[PDB]
Amino acid sequence: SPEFMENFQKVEKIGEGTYGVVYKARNKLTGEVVALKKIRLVPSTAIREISLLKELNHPNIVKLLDVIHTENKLYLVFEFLHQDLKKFMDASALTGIPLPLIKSYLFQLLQGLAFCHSHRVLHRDLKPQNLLINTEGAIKLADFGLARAFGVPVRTEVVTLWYRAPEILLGCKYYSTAVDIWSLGCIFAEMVTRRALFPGDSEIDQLFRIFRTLGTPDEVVWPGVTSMPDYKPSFPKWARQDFSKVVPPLDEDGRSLLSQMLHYDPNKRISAKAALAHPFFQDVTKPVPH
Ligand SMILES: O=S(=O)(O)c1cccc2cccc(Nc3ccc(Cl)cc3)c12
Ligand SMILES: O=S(=O)(O)c1cccc2cccc(Nc3ccc(Cl)cc3)c12
Repeated sequence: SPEFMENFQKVEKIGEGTYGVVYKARNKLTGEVVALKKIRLVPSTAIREISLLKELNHPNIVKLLDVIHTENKLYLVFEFLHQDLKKFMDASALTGIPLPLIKSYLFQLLQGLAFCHSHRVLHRDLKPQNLLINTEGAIKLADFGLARAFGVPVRTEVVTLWYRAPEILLGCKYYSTAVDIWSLGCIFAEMVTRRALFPGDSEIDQLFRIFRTLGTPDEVVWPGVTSMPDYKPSFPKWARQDFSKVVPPLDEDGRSLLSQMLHYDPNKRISAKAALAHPFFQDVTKPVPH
């Protein structure tokens, strides 16, 4: 103490992220491998949200070990992890992730989200590449979306659209913790089917792909939807599709949970805390990935 960037030896780039390149590095003093994020350099609400995220200590949130300030630079020192759910799904495309691991990962992500949400922290940008996994079966939240959400002046892609809740796409100013449950519901479906649920290429295309699968919402399904800032009565009217077609492998317990996570109305969408008690998790275990 203090640590300096000279105390770290770069090993390899371990991928990109909302802040560009992440590096595997080695502490020359201790031998510990870590993951380093470089942030090139803030609104008052943004400082406060960063402080809230720094407060969080949880098994399912990637552990921040240190923050090193040098001139224009911030170097975030994290625990070393180097697999993520997107890379794991791609390597498992031939066979699919086994259901006990799907259940375990979904359960843990709900635990991490429940913890964030009770501390007034939202993720806002949940996607499979932001979800880090280790050898012992844990999965962890990372690359929180607060820089673009709170106008942080830091350098920071259609993949982000695929997991965006419909109340965001329709312009809602004061969205809620429910946006994270939507994203996780999409990831749940994607683990099961081995394909992204709503891979749109623009905000309107994302909306139309959602509508084509879940039905065009109306006031009966989603009170207030037709007055949302970007709602247009010219939207096409699609009927809802059966989950036997949308997520063929799921049974009624899985379809029940997924339908509650993808509820149009954010006020009716299941909370993270409540989803942990869903019957789907009756037999949840902690398997190790291969
Ligand atoms: O609070 S920090 O622990 O430094 C911090 C931790 C992680 C990410 C951060 C992203 C943006 C600004 C941060 N803070 C900060 C405060 C003062 C100065 Cl002069 C420069 C930067 C971040
Ligand atoms: O990188 S993260 O994986 O999102 C992350 C994960 C876990 C704890 C974090 C604690 C404080 C800041 C984090 N990140 C961050 C980076 C840049 C900005 Cl401007 C704002 C926030 C944390």
